[PDB]
Amino acid sequence: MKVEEILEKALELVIPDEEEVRKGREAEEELRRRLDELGVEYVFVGSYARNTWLKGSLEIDVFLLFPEEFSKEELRERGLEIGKAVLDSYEIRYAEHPYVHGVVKGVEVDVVPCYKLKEPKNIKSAVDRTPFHHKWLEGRIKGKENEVRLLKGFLKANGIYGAEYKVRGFSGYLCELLIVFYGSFLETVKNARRWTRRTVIDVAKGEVRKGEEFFVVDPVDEKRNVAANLSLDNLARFVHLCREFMEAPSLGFFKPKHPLEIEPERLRKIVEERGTAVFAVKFRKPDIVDDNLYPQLERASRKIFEFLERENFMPLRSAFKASEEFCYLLFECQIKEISRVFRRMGPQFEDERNVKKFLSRNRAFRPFIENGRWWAFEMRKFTTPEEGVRSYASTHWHTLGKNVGESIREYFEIISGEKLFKEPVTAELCEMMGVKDVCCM
Amino acid sequence: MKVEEILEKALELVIPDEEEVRKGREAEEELRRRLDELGVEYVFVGSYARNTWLKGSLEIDVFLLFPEEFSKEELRERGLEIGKAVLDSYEIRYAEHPYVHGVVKGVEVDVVPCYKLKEPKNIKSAVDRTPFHHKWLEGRIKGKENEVRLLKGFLKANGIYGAEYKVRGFSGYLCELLIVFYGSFLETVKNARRWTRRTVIDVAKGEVRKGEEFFVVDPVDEKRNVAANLSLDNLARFVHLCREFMEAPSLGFFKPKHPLEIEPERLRKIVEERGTAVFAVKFRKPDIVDDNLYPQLERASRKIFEFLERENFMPLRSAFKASEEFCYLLFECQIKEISRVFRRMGPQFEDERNVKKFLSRNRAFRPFIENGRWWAFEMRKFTTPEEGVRSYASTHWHTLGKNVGESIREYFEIISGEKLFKEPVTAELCEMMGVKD
RNA sequence: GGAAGUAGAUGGUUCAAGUCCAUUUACUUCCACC
RNA sequence: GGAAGUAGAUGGUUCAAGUCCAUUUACUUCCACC
Ligand SMILES: Nc1ccn([C@@H]2O[C@H](COP(=O)(O)OP(=O)(O)OP(=O)(O)O)[C@@H](O)[C@H]2O)c(=O)n1
Ligand SMILES: Nc1ccn([C@@H]2O[C@H](COP(=O)(O)OP(=O)(O)OP(=O)(O)O)[C@@H](O)[C@H]2O)c(=O)n1
Ligand SMILES: [Ca+2]
Repeated sequence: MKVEEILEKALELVIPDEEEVRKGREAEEELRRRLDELGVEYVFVGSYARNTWLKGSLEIDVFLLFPEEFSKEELRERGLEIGKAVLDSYEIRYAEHPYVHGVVKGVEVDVVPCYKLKEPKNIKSAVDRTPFHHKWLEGRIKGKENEVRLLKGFLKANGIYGAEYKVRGFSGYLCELLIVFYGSFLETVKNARRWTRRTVIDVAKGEVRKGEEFFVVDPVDEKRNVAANLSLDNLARFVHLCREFMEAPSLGFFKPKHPLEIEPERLRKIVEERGTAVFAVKFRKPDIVDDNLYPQLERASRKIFEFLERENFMPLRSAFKASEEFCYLLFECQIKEISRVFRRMGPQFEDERNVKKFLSRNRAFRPFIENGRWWAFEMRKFTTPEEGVRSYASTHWHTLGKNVGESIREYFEIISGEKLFKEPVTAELCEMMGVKDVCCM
Repeated sequence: MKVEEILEKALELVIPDEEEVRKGREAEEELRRRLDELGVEYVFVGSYARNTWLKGSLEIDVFLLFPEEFSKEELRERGLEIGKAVLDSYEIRYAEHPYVHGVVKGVEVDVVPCYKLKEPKNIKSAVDRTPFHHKWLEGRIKGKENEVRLLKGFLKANGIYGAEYKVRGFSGYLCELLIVFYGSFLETVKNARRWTRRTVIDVAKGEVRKGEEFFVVDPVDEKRNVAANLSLDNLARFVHLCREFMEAPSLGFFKPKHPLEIEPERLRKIVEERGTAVFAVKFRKPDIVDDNLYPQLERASRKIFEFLERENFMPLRSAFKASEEFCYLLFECQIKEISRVFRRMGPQFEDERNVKKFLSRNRAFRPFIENGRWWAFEMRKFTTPEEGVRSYASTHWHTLGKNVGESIREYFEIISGEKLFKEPVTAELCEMMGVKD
């Protein structure tokens, strides 16, 4: 099991075969023919145009180049026009920057409008750097595509490929820069082993330095962090995987792992072994794009976790899942049930003015003195984390994300017990509690 | 009803009737006759020697003055022999300083050996300051020394009289000094409201300055605090009580409240409504004096209390009770049961060597990363506060006071729920939980 | 949409809030959907 | 007996202990038992 023999096998998992390549060549040809004939300035960009796309992930990126004088309104009207004009069938769905997603001869295509700039300074739209990224990489990546494909494959198999909010990992463009920076997959992995949260990679300068955060300097624009949306945790996982890969190299690192169907009965056993409170907030999925929905689920998850922690339910971890129709916020707490009384701190016996109004209150028990200050016994209006959340989410829905919070206003319920183990959340449940052997292929 | 109308009606319960005084005089004489028969220099000090004892607190303090020639060990043997051959029956039991306690013609007596000195500063034993104390008070407390007996009665009714550990309150002498410093109990009550914990009262200089701590400076030794054993919380209680009295006066402030007997059934009801975990540590009371016991019971109570908090059972309060044959450490926690799993913080991801060690320990569940560490799920040995204290007391008996600890070491049990309300701890549980009716 | 920051405001909880729970106006950034 | 203080010496827990849990030696000051 030699390292180089491992990577040679890995190639068969990440290099697309002849039939896929040809399928994309045939599509490419058709697209060009349609876009000429339309007049229209365009440019193929991204992994297709650089032959760095992953086996089974063929998708062509076309960028339409407009006069910078155009309004943003004019950009979308025209982008959508041409995109629609050029794709066999199509779909329009985006967060901020408009574009058309479609198919040309059975292959995924994205037609994206942008601005024909010269110098990626000042930037009129979010995506204006992409043509420049391509000019830059074009001649610096020839002969190193398979190398980029290994890294991509390695990341994806470990669930940290892509910088969208659903994954918060490594973009494809980031993979290319790393390969340009280190020369090979093997060199990257070897080096990544010693990246820190303060690591700055400046590709254009061929330099590694200490900064305020992890920062991969864009060759085309130095104020840009190519790794802006890679989370601290995903960086950590990557660094750790590299360490593990070099200790014990294996083809396992390039094969995806799938959730495994775990029976409700065994889940009941694990939860009662841990003796925790496990429950979810269930509600209708708001009909919005992933990049709007996921940060909103992140916020909702966080605020309720914070509520649980200030309310002394000792939350362990937290998870979320989105189905076609429902979303789920998963929670685990050390405390299944708290007492009803608690102590509220009072004023120091010194100043009477405050002590007077502190004792003026009607309570059931009778304040006392401890360490030179008054304290009182007060009652909770809930004693289980479920009851707690039910109070929280009914009362604070507006702080849980624009659309997520709105959906919770109109309907939510709290599921625990067997009722929760038959929901499609077992993968997230297992992940959350760190159940061993979960997890396969 | 009004200002000084109440003080009249109280003086009935503080000043002793003539026939209690008459029993005590016929006991005083008999004592002089026995001591002089033996020769022996003797000074009378304390409350009886100043006419400041409560109606029922009849005790006589006698001090034996030994020449300094006799050493610390010679002192006590002769002081004991004298005390034994001067009291009808006698009891010897003390914490550090030797004395005989006994009865003459049916009257409580204390015989305490000490030294005769010129100059108070630079003590030999411990009580040497006391004759000096008295000779500073003989001509200063003269007159309406009933302003003391009201102050005493006040503090006694409210559970904060004596300055011994069981109480941690106001010394008898501390009372007589304040009456000299302010002029009268009422005037003392007026001022005590303004007292902080920074208050320093200098009877000698008439100086109400603000030092680092509550310090009643002794007229006989300025290095020494007369209030040195009154606790912070006990001070708080008085300062408040005075405020409560000043505004709305009542004779109730001089009557001791009946200790309040609540039935087991009502207590269980209170506790179940409270939703807490209430349990006690019961063990055999070690055969020691109060002043060695109570601080140990406190220890003890505190160390287990801290165990409970660092163990996330969120304790509310604690208390303790001493009986004939048993002691009880009383606890109430907000958490009746905790989960088996908990999180353990590991290292930051960069620190590759310590990550290896951390990840190499066998656990039931896969560790995880969160904000750049490395955390692990671990399993607890216990899930209930009672379960928890059973362990801590078993392993940490030695940190729980010399004797209390030794006693816990050989045996204790944990009493909770139904079994507990049958033990003599209900008054303590009521005070603890602030039960009110 | 989400996140950071700067300058105001409002409700609630509390003996007690610039600070805890929320709401809101103006502005400067940044990220994703490529 | 308990508490405060100064100089050390350990053992345990932990990825890691001058920081958490305990133990010990010497010098010191305090408190109650009056
Ligand atoms: N977060 C992102 C997303 C995209 N891009 C730019 O957009 C191009 C196209 O991105 P995308 O289609 O999302 O993926 P690819 O880079 O083409 O690679 P792959 O499809 O294999 O993920 C990239 O090359 C890059 O220049 C970027 O800079 N940062
Ligand atoms: N903590 C104390 C208590 C007592 N004493 C000295 O011991 C004398 C007698 O105190 P004690 O007999 O213990 O109580 P009484 O002063 O007699 O008060 P009472 O009779 O109400 O109990 C006091 O006058 C005082 O000089 C002292 O200095 N330190
Ligand atoms: Ca693409």
